[PDB]
Amino acid sequence: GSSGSSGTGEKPYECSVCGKAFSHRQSLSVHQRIHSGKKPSGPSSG
Ligand SMILES: [Zn+2]
Repeated sequence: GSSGSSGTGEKPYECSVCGKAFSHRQSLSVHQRIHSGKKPSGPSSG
């Protein structure tokens, strides 16, 4: 078939917890930080 895209972004470093991409590993680490104690069980509770 035909799609029209040969993945022009894929990188050796891509986050999973949130699903992001980066060029260097160091850039991926500092990013994962955003996922620090920021995962509440429920959005609207209590
Ligand atoms: Zn992430």
